[PDB]
Amino acid sequence: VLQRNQQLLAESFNSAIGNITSAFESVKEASSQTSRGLNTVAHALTKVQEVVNSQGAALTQLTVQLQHNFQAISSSIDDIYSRLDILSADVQVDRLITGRLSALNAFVAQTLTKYTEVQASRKLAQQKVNECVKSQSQRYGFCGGDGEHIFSLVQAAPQGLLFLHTVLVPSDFVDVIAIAGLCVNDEIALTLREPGLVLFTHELQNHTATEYFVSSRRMFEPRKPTVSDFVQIESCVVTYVNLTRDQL
Amino acid sequence: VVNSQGAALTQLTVQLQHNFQAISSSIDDIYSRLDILSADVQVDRLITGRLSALNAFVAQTLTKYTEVQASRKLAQQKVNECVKSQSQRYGFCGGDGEH
Amino acid sequence: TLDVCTKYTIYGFKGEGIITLTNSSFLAGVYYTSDSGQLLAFKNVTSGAVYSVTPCSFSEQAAYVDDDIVGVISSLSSSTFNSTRELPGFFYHSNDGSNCTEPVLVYSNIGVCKSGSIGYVPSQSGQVKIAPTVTGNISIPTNFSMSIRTEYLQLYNTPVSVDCATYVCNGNSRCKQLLTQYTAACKTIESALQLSAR
Amino acid sequence: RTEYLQLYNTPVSVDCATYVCNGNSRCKQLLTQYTAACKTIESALQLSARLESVEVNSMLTISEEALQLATISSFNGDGYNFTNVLGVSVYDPARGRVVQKRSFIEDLLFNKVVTNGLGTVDEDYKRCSNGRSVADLVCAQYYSGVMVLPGVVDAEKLHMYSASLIGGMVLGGFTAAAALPFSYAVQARLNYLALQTD
Amino acid sequence: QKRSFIEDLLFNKVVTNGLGTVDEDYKRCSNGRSVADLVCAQYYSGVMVL
Amino acid sequence: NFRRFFSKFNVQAPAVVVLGGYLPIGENQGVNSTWYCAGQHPTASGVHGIFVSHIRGGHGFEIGISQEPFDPSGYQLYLHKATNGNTNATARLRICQFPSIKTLGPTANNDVTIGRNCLFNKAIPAHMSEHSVVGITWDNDRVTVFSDKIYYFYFKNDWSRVATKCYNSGGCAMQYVYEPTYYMLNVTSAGEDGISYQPCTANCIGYAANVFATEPNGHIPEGFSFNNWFLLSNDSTLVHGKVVSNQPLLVNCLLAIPKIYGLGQFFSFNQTIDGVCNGAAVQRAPEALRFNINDTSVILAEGSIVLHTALGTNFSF
Amino acid sequence: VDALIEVQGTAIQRILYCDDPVSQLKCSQVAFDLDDGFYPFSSRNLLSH
Amino acid sequence: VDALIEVQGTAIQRILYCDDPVSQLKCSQVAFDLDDGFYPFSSRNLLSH
Ligand SMILES: *[C@@H]1O[C@H](CO)[C@@H](O[C@@H]2O[C@H](CO)[C@@H](O[C@@H]3O[C@H](CO[C@H]4O[C@H](CO)[C@@H](O)[C@H](O)[C@@H]4O)[C@@H](O)[C@H](O[C@H]4O[C@H](CO)[C@@H](O)[C@H](O)[C@@H]4O)[C@@H]3O)[C@H](O)[C@H]2NC(C)=O)[C@H](O)[C@H]1NC(C)=O
Ligand SMILES: *[C@@H]1O[C@H](CO)[C@@H](O[C@@H]2O[C@H](CO)[C@@H](O[C@@H]3O[C@H](CO[C@H]4O[C@H](CO)[C@@H](O)[C@H](O)[C@@H]4O)[C@@H](O)[C@H](O[C@H]4O[C@H](CO)[C@@H](O)[C@H](O)[C@@H]4O)[C@@H]3O)[C@H](O)[C@H]2NC(C)=O)[C@H](O)[C@H]1NC(C)=O
Ligand SMILES: *[C@@H]1O[C@H](CO)[C@@H](O[C@@H]2O[C@H](CO)[C@@H](O[C@@H]3O[C@H](CO[C@H]4O[C@H](CO)[C@@H](O)[C@H](O)[C@@H]4O)[C@@H](O)[C@H](O[C@H]4O[C@H](CO)[C@@H](O)[C@H](O)[C@@H]4O)[C@@H]3O)[C@H](O)[C@H]2NC(C)=O)[C@H](O)[C@H]1NC(C)=O
Ligand SMILES: *[C@@H]1O[C@H](CO)[C@@H](O[C@@H]2O[C@H](CO)[C@@H](O[C@@H]3O[C@H](CO[C@H]4O[C@H](CO)[C@@H](O)[C@H](O)[C@@H]4O)[C@@H](O)[C@H](O[C@H]4O[C@H](CO)[C@@H](O)[C@H](O)[C@@H]4O)[C@@H]3O)[C@H](O)[C@H]2NC(C)=O)[C@H](O)[C@H]1NC(C)=O
Ligand SMILES: *[C@@H]1O[C@H](CO)[C@@H](O[C@@H]2O[C@H](CO)[C@@H](O[C@@H]3O[C@H](CO[C@H]4O[C@H](CO)[C@@H](O)[C@H](O)[C@@H]4O)[C@@H](O)[C@H](O[C@H]4O[C@H](CO)[C@@H](O)[C@H](O)[C@@H]4O)[C@@H]3O)[C@H](O)[C@H]2NC(C)=O)[C@H](O)[C@H]1NC(C)=O
Ligand SMILES: *[C@@H]1O[C@H](CO[C@@H]2O[C@@H](C)[C@@H](O)[C@@H](O)[C@@H]2O)[C@@H](O[C@@H]2O[C@H](CO)[C@@H](O[C@@H]3O[C@H](CO)[C@@H](O)[C@H](O)[C@@H]3O)[C@H](O)[C@H]2NC(C)=O)[C@H](O)[C@H]1NC(C)=O
Ligand SMILES: *[C@@H]1O[C@H](CO[C@@H]2O[C@@H](C)[C@@H](O)[C@@H](O)[C@@H]2O)[C@@H](O[C@@H]2O[C@H](CO)[C@@H](O[C@@H]3O[C@H](CO)[C@@H](O)[C@H](O)[C@@H]3O)[C@H](O)[C@H]2NC(C)=O)[C@H](O)[C@H]1NC(C)=O
Ligand SMILES: *[C@@H]1O[C@H](CO)[C@@H](O[C@@H]2O[C@H](CO)[C@@H](O[C@@H]3O[C@H](CO)[C@@H](O)[C@H](O)[C@@H]3O)[C@H](O)[C@H]2NC(C)=O)[C@H](O)[C@H]1NC(C)=O
Ligand SMILES: *[C@@H]1O[C@H](CO)[C@@H](O[C@@H]2O[C@H](CO)[C@@H](O[C@@H]3O[C@H](CO)[C@@H](O)[C@H](O)[C@@H]3O)[C@H](O)[C@H]2NC(C)=O)[C@H](O)[C@H]1NC(C)=O
Ligand SMILES: *[C@@H]1O[C@H](CO[C@@H]2O[C@@H](C)[C@@H](O)[C@@H](O)[C@@H]2O)[C@@H](O[C@@H]2O[C@H](CO)[C@@H](O)[C@H](O)[C@H]2NC(C)=O)[C@H](O)[C@H]1NC(C)=O
Ligand SMILES: *[C@@H]1O[C@H](CO)[C@@H](O)[C@H](O)[C@H]1NC(C)=O
Ligand SMILES: *[C@@H]1O[C@H](CO)[C@@H](O)[C@H](O)[C@H]1NC(C)=O
Ligand SMILES: *[C@@H]1O[C@H](CO)[C@@H](O)[C@H](O)[C@H]1NC(C)=O
Ligand SMILES: *[C@@H]1O[C@H](CO)[C@@H](O)[C@H](O)[C@H]1NC(C)=O
Repeated sequence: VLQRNQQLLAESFNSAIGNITSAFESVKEASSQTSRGLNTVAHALTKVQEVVNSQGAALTQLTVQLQHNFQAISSSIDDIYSRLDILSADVQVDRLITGRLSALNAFVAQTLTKYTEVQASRKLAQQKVNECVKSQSQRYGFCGGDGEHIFSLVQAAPQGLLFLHTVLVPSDFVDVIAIAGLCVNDEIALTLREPGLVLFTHELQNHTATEYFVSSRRMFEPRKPTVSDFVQIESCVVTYVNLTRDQL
Repeated sequence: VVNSQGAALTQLTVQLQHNFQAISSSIDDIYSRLDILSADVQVDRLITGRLSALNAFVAQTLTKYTEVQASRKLAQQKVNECVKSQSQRYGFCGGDGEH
Repeated sequence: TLDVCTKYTIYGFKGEGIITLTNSSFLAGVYYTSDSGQLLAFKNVTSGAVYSVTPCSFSEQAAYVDDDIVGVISSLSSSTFNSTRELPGFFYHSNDGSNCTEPVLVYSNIGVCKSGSIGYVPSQSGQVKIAPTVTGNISIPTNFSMSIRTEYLQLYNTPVSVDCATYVCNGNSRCKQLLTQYTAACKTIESALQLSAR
Repeated sequence: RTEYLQLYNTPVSVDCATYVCNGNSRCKQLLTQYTAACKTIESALQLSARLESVEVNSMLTISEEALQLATISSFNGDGYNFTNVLGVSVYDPARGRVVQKRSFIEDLLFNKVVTNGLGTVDEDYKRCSNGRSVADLVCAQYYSGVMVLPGVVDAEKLHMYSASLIGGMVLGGFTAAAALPFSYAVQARLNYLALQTD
Repeated sequence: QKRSFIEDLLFNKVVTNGLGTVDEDYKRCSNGRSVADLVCAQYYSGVMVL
Repeated sequence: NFRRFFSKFNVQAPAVVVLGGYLPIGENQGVNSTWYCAGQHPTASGVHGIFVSHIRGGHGFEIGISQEPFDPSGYQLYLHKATNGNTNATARLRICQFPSIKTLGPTANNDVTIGRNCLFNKAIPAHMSEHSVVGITWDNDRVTVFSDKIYYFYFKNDWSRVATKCYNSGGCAMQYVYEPTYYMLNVTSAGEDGISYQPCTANCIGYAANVFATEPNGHIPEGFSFNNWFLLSNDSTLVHGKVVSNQPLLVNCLLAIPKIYGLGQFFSFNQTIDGVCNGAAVQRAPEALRFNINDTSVILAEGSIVLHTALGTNFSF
Repeated sequence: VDALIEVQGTAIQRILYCDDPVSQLKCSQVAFDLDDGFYPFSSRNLLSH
Repeated sequence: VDALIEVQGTAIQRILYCDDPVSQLKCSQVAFDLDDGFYPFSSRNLLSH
């Protein structure tokens, strides 16, 4: 709680938001193959840029087939009706209306077809906004990817939403020996209870440094163990150190 | 599924042989045997039909791309969660039993 | 005439291509056709020799960068570019035979640089996570930093409505009287449309 | 239990101009009136191909430690076989470098479902233009204009990816002298789900 | 409340002013005495953009 | 001086062309007022065209553009290049939305309407000489670069103020022009040696917008308003858009300011036309004839034209 | 000759010929400027008649 | 008569008649061997003319 971690994290966050905001503008100037990877700003911008024109399209061509003539003298029904006898004109306009209704049948078939996947995607999106934002998910890589989730920001985007997930990433590793457990008198096995915690010894007895500490498997917080964190077992193994009451 | 994905390409060649109310399906044959006018009309019919057929084909293409997109999303999720770590949801990995 | 592009008229079919001789033996038919209507293989009835024809044209791909044609990929060994490099399955043509370390256009494992060199894209190396252990040696992470990721999703689409009666007829009375015979399609389309919208 | 999933599909490209006209000039001059459909279809095709190729190449994550530990020698089986799953090491082809080949089960399944010479393997298009042979089906749509793009990911890449993925569990500490026994990992998982005294 | 920096940037980047994203006033289509745009064309045709 | 400036752009020897624009006139030829905007009969509309010839510091040359109306929706021009060397004079030229500063110098905020990145981002070679200068000119949609080979760019925007990063420059080193001028150019040498640059007297605007330069390949030169040209349409016309079609654009020879057709000039669709071509000439059979009509009354009063058909029929207008 | 014409208020401007493979590609996409990428081209066969 | 013909290098082999409901089903699927399963059949009506 010495507050240097807090300021380091805050300044790193400010620098990261600054450079991502810069990357929003002129991304292609210094974009690499890694910069255009999955869950990157370039991928999102190109996806939205293409999808906005994709959704804005598929309407202009609907007017086109009206000009098309279906084996008739002309595409204008008023032109045909007032120039030729009622019989063949009626037959030709029947052909015209049948073709036009078939075309709009195909169009409307495409419409609810489009509605289906947006239904499914909106279901997934509401799930994700319910679970990754308002609370904390325990599934690794589910929110954002390949890292634990801390929090997210939500921004309105044309025809949808944009998610800005902040992922904490490690940069250094600490390599220490581990100890399986303890046996006092080689009948009383003193063993740690919760698997998420682990007990280690910093270095060895080479210079009388047999100090024992307990910490989580992701955070490096060496702290003194507590009696309530251990349990007693009647069976012992070779791997457990055979200590005595004086050294307890 | 392997034969299903390997199919849907052979029939694309088939409609080329189909004649759309024209003398013959070979444009070179028609152009050098009949006047430019009706030959142009017939080749216009041919190209319109062919472009409509390939429009249907390309419409089918991205339609296929959609569900493989969704399935690959699900697959990457499953490989991220059921393999590298241990899931706490009963029956989620494999089924009706702890993973 | 053989081994040259020529306008040929064989057995009532006329085409354009290069004709060549093949070392195949067949005792049936006079010509062989594919499912494309092309009479590729025909037999010399007097001698029994077989010949095959291929078009004098080809389709090829090009890689355009900046304001000039830099990359040409094809299956022919002749090209405008000075350098012709054989690659598994095809030929590449360029004006530079140097190394390609910073490709601009990348696809699969193949990348092309601005200068025109081609190369194999090295495999991307991902992140690392430590497997669970209960004894021995553990690399506990520390000295964390930020990595902000982006995500975009859609939830809704723009709806559209239309009246079939006005679309198929511009206010005429006799036309709509004729249309009254077949109307269930209009009812179906509108019933779908407004229901989905609502 | 068994499970099978798909992630990618084979892409295809085509030139409309060559498909609708076999090199004639007047025909393409007439076609120039209506061309926006060609632009639409090709824009959709190459855009869709490029985006999926980029994302699938970004999907893969590779570790060299798993590459080191994937060998049979680097794996210390203890009551478990892992032989038909783990690949066969020390292979020296004409290249002269050690490579990884298929193991038992997958090599069985490829030769079961995939017939040799099918469309799964990459197709050399040079032979189509080489000539003096009876053209197969592939050259037919090559002349037509249908281009079958090479697979975005090679099978060897998938196999080495699988080898890397399966080696994650045995990955203990960094620069481990010896791989941790699988029985220890099984004990670790059993303890993680619940405490045990046996 | 108005738009902040990033979103106001992205709207003006991807959306051109006067495009179909903004609501369209259909009164001008019936007002007349002007060269009808594309929107009035499908308005006369019967296509209603909700 | 002016010879190099005229020789920057190439023109065929058998051609005479009148150029109109904010051409350099004097080192310190400037406005007598403080107005910078444009209105009715605009002359003092700021620096319409700027030219650089000399430096005092020598570190480099930088130019940028702005406007008093201060509309951030449009583009902005910024260029930088290094002097003391022809090879090192590769100018980096940018028509982009630069955030810059709302004021002059790093004292205020930036532009918050810059969503898209840029449009024009190029490197253009340049050369340094005593009589060679580098310039930029803007006029309505057109913008032109007087450096090496000519540039024409089409974009509707407004600009009224010019900024130079390098303050170490004398008054005569920079030259700003604000009033268009008309000059008749006549280069009968197929090279940099121009015969004369006498100013035009009458019919200058019409001559400028009607005279071409027949390229050796027959292509039409760039930089034409095409005021007296229309698309060839059988029915209807495209109000706005783009299209590709076969049209009568390739030219074999061009005749302007004519005198000889008053003697019953004869044209045949078979043989190449005879006359003083506007530069290069191509020996090809004509396909169609295009007429640029100045005055209808000349044809109405005494103009007599007869159409001779292949059959031999006569059609008198 | 065949060329790309852009009209704005019945005004002829920005002419562009197509007697070149680069020009042919440019006017095959009715775009003055084309983004970097991969495009198909047809082998020349008009040299010999 | 109507029968299923398989050609390999312009060689006639593996003849198979279709004068039988089993043979009719066999040559309705151009397969010499058919997997076990459910298939449709049409009632005979050629007995009486
Ligand atoms: C998580 O992040 C922290 C912060 O960076 C790391 O702590 C640093 O560790 C590295 C390497 O272990 C240190 O680098 C070297 O450390 C030597 C000994 O460290 C002591 O002295 C430094 C002051 O120099 C103290 O900051 C430190 O706490 C120790 O008390 C130094 O002698 C080295 O000095 C060299 O560099 C300096 C410039 O920094 C020169 O002036 C010297 O002349 C000499 O060339 C060097 O600094 C680093 O100092 C540590 N920093 C801090 C703040 O502790 C953790 O190691 C890391 N966790 C991991 C990797 O698991
Ligand atoms: C703290 O102290 C305890 C108590 O010593 C250590 O636990 C181990 O305890 C055993 C039993 O006292 C020690 O003896 C070893 O027994 C192992 C299993 O018992 C077998 O004994 C005989 C002989 O092997 C078998 O026939 C019988 O079926 C049992 O299965 C054996 O595996 C060991 O044998 C080793 O030595 C013999 C020679 O005596 C060799 O022939 C064998 O091949 C093998 O190498 C042994 O007999 C054992 O020594 C104790 N372990 C240790 C490491 O000393 C805890 O391990 C200790 N904790 C720490 C941290 O040191
Ligand atoms: C290959 O095919 C091309 C066209 O199909 C033919 O034309 C040119 O050939 C030259 C000869 O190698 C090549 O271009 C030359 O490159 C030289 C070295 O390149 C380096 O340096 C330049 C900058 O100078 C960098 O841009 C480049 O990336 C390299 O780092 C240059 O020195 C040359 O410049 C010289 O050009 C002329 C002619 O030599 C001189 O008079 C000039 O003064 C100047 O010094 C030149 O740029 C390249 O292959 C082709 N050029 C282009 C633009 O395509 C070749 O004949 C053919 N064969 C070979 C072997 O290239
Ligand atoms: C992750 O954790 C596991 C579990 O402990 C390690 O496995 C053992 O790790 C310990 C400590 O890391 C190892 O002990 C070390 O042995 C190394 C061997 O190098 C020397 O070995 C002999 C010993 O004298 C020398 O003769 C020889 O020339 C080698 O130079 C050394 O790092 C240490 O031994 C001695 O090395 C030098 C040179 O003698 C001395 O100056 C040192 O002071 C030191 O005394 C050290 O003792 C043990 O061998 C490992 N055993 C097994 C079975 O793995 C993993 O190694 C660890 N992963 C790592 C560290 O990457
Ligand atoms: C508006 O409406 C008018 C109708 O009034 C259209 O005018 C037609 O335009 C087309 C296009 O040019 C004309 O077609 C041309 O006919 C020429 C004459 O044909 C003779 O020569 C060919 C061999 O080329 C013989 O097969 C034939 O039997 C005749 O003997 C053709 O020669 C033209 O093709 C060739 O022209 C030149 C000749 O060298 C080549 O350079 C060309 O590349 C091309 O190969 C061409 O087909 C047609 O005659 C016109 N009709 C009339 C009545 O004038 C307009 O096109 C239409 N649109 C517009 C915008 O105006
Ligand atoms: C450049 O300007 C000069 C001057 O021409 C003047 O302006 C024109 C618009 C006309 O009105 C001319 O009548 C007027 O003088 C021209 O170049 C020179 O033109 C003279 C013509 O007077 C050429 O002399 C010719 O010489 C030949 C060979 O001896 C005689 O057969 C002719 O009868 C005539 O006398 C002279 O060679 C020519 N010199 C050069 C260097 O151009 C010209 O009009 C104009 N340039 C162009 C390309 O038009
Ligand atoms: C130019 O006009 C000539 C003659 O044709 C005339 O014009 C046509 C438009 C029609 O109205 C005709 O009824 C009318 O008579 C033609 O050129 C002639 O033919 C060739 C073409 O170059 C040339 O001479 C020829 O040379 C060959 C080879 O030696 C001989 O075999 C021929 O017999 C002929 O002599 C020459 O230009 C011209 N010759 C003659 C004798 O007139 C052509 O039709 C037309 N167009 C062109 C030349 O492009
Ligand atoms: C949050 O991020 C901004 C940058 O995105 C950090 O700097 C801020 O930058 C802007 C523009 O450069 C400053 O605006 C200022 O406007 C005045 C006129 O009112 C002008 O004279 C200045 O030259 C400048 O353009 C803004 O003041 C500045 N914010 C500051 C200095 O606090 C900002 O520092 C970041 N904030 C934090 C808490 O990290
Ligand atoms: C309609 O047009 C045709 C051409 O398309 C005219 O035919 C041409 O007429 C002129 C004079 O009428 C002829 O010139 C004559 O040539 C002879 C020598 O052959 C000469 O002795 C005469 O003094 C005169 O100059 C020319 O030959 C002739 N050309 C053809 C191909 O017939 C026709 O005259 C026009 N109609 C009328 C009513 O003028
Ligand atoms: C520079 O290039 C040579 C050969 O040119 C190409 O190199 C690659 C880009 C690839 O496209 C090859 O197919 C080309 O021939 C390189 O020599 C090759 O190196 C690769 C591995 O780097 C090896 O697999 C090949 O067998 C080598 N071929 C030969 C003929 O030696 C060379 O390594 C490149 N240099 C650098 C620094 O990358
Ligand atoms: C993040 O932004 C800071 C400035 O705020 C910059 O110095 C740093 O290089 C950026 N990081 C990356 C990875 O671009
Ligand atoms: C055919 O014969 C052999 C293969 O059978 C081959 O090497 C030879 O070149 C061919 N001859 C031709 C095609 O004339
Ligand atoms: C070119 O030379 C000039 C000398 O004044 C120098 O200022 C400039 O930086 C140089 N540029 C390059 C690209 O070398
Ligand atoms: C042209 O018209 C004029 C009318 O003034 C006449 O004098 C002259 O002779 C005509 N030319 C010819 C060749 O007929």
